[PDB]
Amino acid sequence: IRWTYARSANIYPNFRPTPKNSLLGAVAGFGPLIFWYYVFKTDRDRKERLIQEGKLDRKFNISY
Amino acid sequence: MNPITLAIIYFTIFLGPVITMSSTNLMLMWVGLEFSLLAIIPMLINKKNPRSTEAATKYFVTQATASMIILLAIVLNYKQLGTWMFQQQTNGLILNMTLMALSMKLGLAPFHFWLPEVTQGIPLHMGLILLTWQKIAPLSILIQIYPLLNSTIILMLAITSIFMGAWGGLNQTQMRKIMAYSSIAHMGWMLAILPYNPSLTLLNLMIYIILTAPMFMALMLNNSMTINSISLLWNKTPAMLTMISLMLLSLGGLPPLTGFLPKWIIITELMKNNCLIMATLMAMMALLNLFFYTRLIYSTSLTMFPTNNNSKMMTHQTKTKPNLMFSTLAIMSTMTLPLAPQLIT
Amino acid sequence: DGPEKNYEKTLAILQIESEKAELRLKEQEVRRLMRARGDGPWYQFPTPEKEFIDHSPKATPDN
Amino acid sequence: MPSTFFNLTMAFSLSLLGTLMFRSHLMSTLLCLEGMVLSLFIMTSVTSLNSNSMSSMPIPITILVFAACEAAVGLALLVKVSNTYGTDYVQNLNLLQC
Amino acid sequence: MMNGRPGHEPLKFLPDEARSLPPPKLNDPRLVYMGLLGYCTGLMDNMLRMRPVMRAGLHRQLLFVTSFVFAGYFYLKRQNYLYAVKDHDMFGYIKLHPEDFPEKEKKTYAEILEPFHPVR
Amino acid sequence: MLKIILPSLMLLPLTWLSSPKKTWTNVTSYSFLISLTSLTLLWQTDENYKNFSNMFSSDPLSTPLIILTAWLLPLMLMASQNHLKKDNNVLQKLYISMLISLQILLIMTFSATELIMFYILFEATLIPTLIIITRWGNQTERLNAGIYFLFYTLIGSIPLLIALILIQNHVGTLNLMILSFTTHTLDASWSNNLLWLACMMAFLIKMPLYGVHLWLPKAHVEAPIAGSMILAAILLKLGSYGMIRISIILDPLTKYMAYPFILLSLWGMIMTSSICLRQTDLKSLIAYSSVSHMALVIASIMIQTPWSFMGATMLMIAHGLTSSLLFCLANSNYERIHSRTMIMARGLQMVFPLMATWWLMASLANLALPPSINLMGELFITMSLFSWSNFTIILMGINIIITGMYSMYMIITTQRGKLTNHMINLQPSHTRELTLMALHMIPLILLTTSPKLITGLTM
Amino acid sequence: PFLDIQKKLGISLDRHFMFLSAEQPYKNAARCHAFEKEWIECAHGIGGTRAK
Amino acid sequence: LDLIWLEKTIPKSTSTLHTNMTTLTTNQKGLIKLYFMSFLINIILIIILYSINL
Amino acid sequence: VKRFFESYHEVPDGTQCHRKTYITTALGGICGIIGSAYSVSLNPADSTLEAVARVGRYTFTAAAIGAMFGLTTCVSAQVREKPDDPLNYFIGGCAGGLTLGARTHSYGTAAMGCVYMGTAAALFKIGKLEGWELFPTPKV
Ligand SMILES: CCCCCCCCCCCCCCCCCC(=O)OC[C@H](COP(=O)([O-])OCC[N+](C)(C)C)OC(=O)CCCCCCCCCCCCCCCCC
Ligand SMILES: CCCCCCCCCCCCCCCCCC(=O)OC[C@H](COP(=O)(O)OCCN)OC(=O)CCCCCCCCCCCCCCCCC
Repeated sequence: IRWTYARSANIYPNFRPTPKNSLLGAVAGFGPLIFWYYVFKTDRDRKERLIQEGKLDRKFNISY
Repeated sequence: MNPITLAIIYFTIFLGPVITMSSTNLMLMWVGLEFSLLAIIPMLINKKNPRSTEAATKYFVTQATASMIILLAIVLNYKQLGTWMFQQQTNGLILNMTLMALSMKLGLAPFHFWLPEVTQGIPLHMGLILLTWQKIAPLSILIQIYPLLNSTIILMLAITSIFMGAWGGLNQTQMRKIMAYSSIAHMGWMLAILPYNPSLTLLNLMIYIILTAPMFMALMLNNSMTINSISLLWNKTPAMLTMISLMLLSLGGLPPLTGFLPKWIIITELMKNNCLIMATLMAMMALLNLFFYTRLIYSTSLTMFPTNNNSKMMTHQTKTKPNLMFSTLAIMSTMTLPLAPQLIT
Repeated sequence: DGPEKNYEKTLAILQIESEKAELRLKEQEVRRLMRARGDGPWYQFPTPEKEFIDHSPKATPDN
Repeated sequence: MPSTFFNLTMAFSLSLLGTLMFRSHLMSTLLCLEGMVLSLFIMTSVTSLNSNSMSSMPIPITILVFAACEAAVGLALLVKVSNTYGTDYVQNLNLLQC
Repeated sequence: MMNGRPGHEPLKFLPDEARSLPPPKLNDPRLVYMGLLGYCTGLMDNMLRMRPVMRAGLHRQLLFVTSFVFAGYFYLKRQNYLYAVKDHDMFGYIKLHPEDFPEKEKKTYAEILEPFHPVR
Repeated sequence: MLKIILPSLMLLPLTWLSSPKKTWTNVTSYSFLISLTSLTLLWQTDENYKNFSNMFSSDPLSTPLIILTAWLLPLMLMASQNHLKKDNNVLQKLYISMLISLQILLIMTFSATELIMFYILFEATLIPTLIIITRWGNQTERLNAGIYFLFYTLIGSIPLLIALILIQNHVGTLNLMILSFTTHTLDASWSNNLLWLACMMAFLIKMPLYGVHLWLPKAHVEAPIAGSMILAAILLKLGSYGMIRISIILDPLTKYMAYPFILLSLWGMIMTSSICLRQTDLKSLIAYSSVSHMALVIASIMIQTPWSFMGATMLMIAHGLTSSLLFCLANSNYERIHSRTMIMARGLQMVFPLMATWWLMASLANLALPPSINLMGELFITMSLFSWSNFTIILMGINIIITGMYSMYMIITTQRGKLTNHMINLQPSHTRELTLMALHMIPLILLTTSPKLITGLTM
Repeated sequence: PFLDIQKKLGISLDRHFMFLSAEQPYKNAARCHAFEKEWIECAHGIGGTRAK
Repeated sequence: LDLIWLEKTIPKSTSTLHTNMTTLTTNQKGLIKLYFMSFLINIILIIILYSINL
Repeated sequence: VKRFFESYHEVPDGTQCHRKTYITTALGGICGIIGSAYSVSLNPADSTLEAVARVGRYTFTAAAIGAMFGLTTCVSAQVREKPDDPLNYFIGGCAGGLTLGARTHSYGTAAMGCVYMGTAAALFKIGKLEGWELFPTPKV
């Protein structure tokens, strides 16, 4: 019971914001988001430029 | 009080707002406000305690200052136009004098600092008749001059009224003060919809009155002035918990309760007149109002606070206190949303 | 019953809803125009009553 | 008449400023209230006499009667304050904040 | 907003012109709901006065239902008159001001060029 | 739709007039008949939508949700009948009344043809969930869970109300079919972006999106079993139905305004699956699994492919059934042991072999075992997301791997292993709870057998 | 007024001295009687907006 | 991400904001002298706002 | 002063940067004077000296908020060469929030002020660009 309480209902009572966990929470909550945003944005703009320029070929792609 | 002075004081309390609404002369509306204030003062002072003395004194000085500002504006309009009505070309300064004085009379922020002050210290029937009956006459005066007033000052007063009402009702515990800040927020909604559609102002006033009256009556059932005092209601009268929950949710504006209808139709008309920003801000402050209502619901109904040993005596005794008028108003203030086209005009 | 009943019921529903939408838009336009320049039944703000003016000859002839 | 009415309005404004700006005496606050009452009487009477409005001549008597009943009720409340707390200092009436 | 219309006789619940309107059919969902609210009011009153909820005060419950149906019927008649006169004033103003409400020559889906936004 | 709404309405006087020794039997039987009556909406022999009246309408998307709600209510009553046995008759009838009110309002919400009525029933079904969770929850933070749930939902829903009233003022009727036919493009302005965000955020809170999902795990942990079932099986899908309805009038700026929510959904399903791995609570594990699956539904709805919509709808139905089944099994163990700790009861395969079979079947449905509708929807969401961007397969693969890990970890640590021999209070099985798992699992197999019923609007 | 009880009952409790060109004691006209009369017969019947 | 930073960011921060602001707005001393000085300030501000709006 | 407030918008963003900073500092100073008057009215100090001290402190804090708001918004718009975009106003509002947090001596207030004031400034810029009405005259 003490282990479950410490793991669940005590973390926010015993949390105090420091510079270290502020930086850690910022990077862990945003860096993956920014990274995957850039990956998907560059891929989708590449696909969009290819498909309006006409070089990308969808030979049998009708189940999009 | 003997029945002679009871009848005379109650008749003058009734007569004030009736004179104010019936009269076409600004002077006779002013004397109707005078009857209302003078007649209701002895009923506040009736219990004869220092808190009643403080409440009566603060209420008197506030209404005295507001009535003199009303009289100043009436006299200035009579000097400018030669008539006794703000017709079409009365001065905007005069109209703003009327608006500030009537906002002082109503008790909305930033003129709201006396309404919890007065509502605390007086008995619950006094808070009921104040917060319900004493606002019809100033709202009647404001409705009569609706196309001339200044929407900027009205919207600013309404915004700050609901903001401080929500924050106060968030803060304290005392039930009368809770009702006072609820009144301040609802009057903010009323005043905001006033310059565009006074019919919705009257609809909000009627919904607010039929929601505010029965829960005062439920407070008068056991004279519960405290969150804890209404929290041990389940041992005293458990048949009231469901209606208390429904009335508090309707005051919060949760659908499908009919108390959602005034806020909804007010937002509809306000967006018809394109004040999106005000509509959204007012809606968030109404959410805070719903927060302290929901906290009250948690205290009284959804949990079960510990009780005393003498509640056994209170359950042994019988009571015939709740009249037939409670249930009618509670049902008409809880289950009336599908009649919304009939309620609106 | 069949597909024609649902088809024509949907047509009736669509006609009713479209007429209601047009009526609401026209109501907003009428209310806007009437409040802007009140000349119809609505937004007729009050005026001092004509019937309470003395027309009898008075003490001063310069009236 | 314009200068007279302007200084009457300024007298009302000064009495209103005094009424809003409390000192220690609720009695002085009430006296400022009747300063406003008197300014209203004078303005209404001067306006009626200037416009020759004998139909509106009842209005000063009306405001005198109603504001005098107001003053009587306020005096009764001040009497209750003084009887409750010995003195009539307005700072004693602050136990309803909580 | 409609209080200043011509022919407005003051404080009239139901003017004679309203008698040209169809009355409610007396078994319609609004009045049925009003009767249901009256019955629920009587039941809740029985609970609050700590009586049997359905087995006590049958005359009281009948009085609640009857009064609710009566008031609902007459208020519904007034509201129907109000909506009817609102629509009549609206159509009259539209007819009287035809330059402000022009019929738009609404054109088919053969000359208008809706932009195409692919989803890919 | 009236022939389903009206007898569900008449269930409440049946509840309050039935004998205290017959009320559970009567309400359960008549609610099963309600579900059987609600099965008539699948008579869809033509492409035209079933518009029953000017107020209620049926749809290939609305129909599975209505049938799921009408089927779920008797199972809610079955699940709730045990923990209310030491309660007063008026309290039991009040609980049944709340469940029936939930059922009625959810049918009316899914069958609403008009979004203002949809919002009215949205808050209407918000209310008795609050009442159920806060009154019949067990421990002391049920009030906190109710506050978080209600205010997340209401702060989401208020700008939805403002956006709906603006849409009505701009167009004229806000009827769904009128909007779908005479929709117009949006000029990609900042006001239109704010309008889009306002009418999207309510459902995004409800589903929930990652980062605003915090109300869901506490609500499911502190809720009663019927509350957990109704939340995880209907209300998230109610949000999902919300976006599918509202998204048709938001072309074309959803193409670029869809970007942050897809990313939040993918990284959130990975994060919540990781939390399911390192979670110490079984109800919290099921709740975070629900968050991950609803994140998949979010990503599909935002990428707006027809295969995404079809996979989303099938995942809605599949996840509702399997999450309700998982909550039912967890609640059976909870009434056995009076604890929600994941590791306290370990060797339950020994003493509950049939319930271990139900556990295995539920987790196999959870980790998307083919040919079930779970993997059917998940695979079509994968196809549509890969068509949207080929790099989504990395996040999908991580999510599927962690999904298999947390499902098999739950089975291994709850059923497999040595029996905790100190748990002497392990009653063998209730026919009620075994029937509850069977009524959860059989419609999953039937929908696996015929997946055309839940393919949604597009196909 | 907000309530038209005076107009419904046909009585005139306070409507007969609203303005300067109303009834006066012993037929003594107030100042600007002609001007205010012409303003009122101008403004009558057209409403406040058209009157302004 | 759950038990520290999202909970610190959205819900507890809104609750702390509203608790601080309700303490600030309900720090009232119950003195009608201060209340009427506040009312005088309101009158001055509304007069100024009318003067600058016209 | 209404002419001052409408002379804020006579020139686009990124031009007359000193003038924009001065106007926004004046607006913040007026708001600070109003708030300080309310504070010393509702919550009187123990003596006039620290009453005037808190008036000056509140006025300087709000004036610093306005000054950093105007300077940051103008600098961002000028160096990014796009005036009619709400991101510049969001960075300016965040700078005002960090100014509030630096005066309050708390990074929590700094972050809350950043988010809230940036959002408020962004919607203010959006409303100014796209004709939102804060105080609409009754039309219907
Ligand atoms: C759960 C999330 C809650 C917060 C996010 C909600 C959505 C955010 C984006 C939308 C803006 C805010 C809601 C506006 C609702 C109406 C939208 C609309 O109609 O837009 C078009 C309208 C514009 O109307 P328009 O489109 O007619 O514009 C005029 C266009 N011409 C001139 C061409 C005709 O947008 C607005 O008016 C938006 C003004 C909003 C001002 C107030 C915002 C206050 C803060 C809101 C959130 C508060 C709760 C959260 C607090 C923090 C909690 C952690
Ligand atoms: C990634 C997406 C990002 C974008 C979306 C972000 C928004 C997500 C949705 C919003 C979530 C809000 C959550 C609100 C509930 C959590 C707060 C709470 O529960 O506070 C509890 C606390 C009172 O607790 P108490 O009962 O006193 O003690 C605990 C036990 N005894 O309460 C208090 O102390 C005060 C609580 C006040 C009421 C809180 C709920 C209403 C908030 C209204 C906000 C209005 C915003 C606009 C305001 C004007 C402009 C600034």
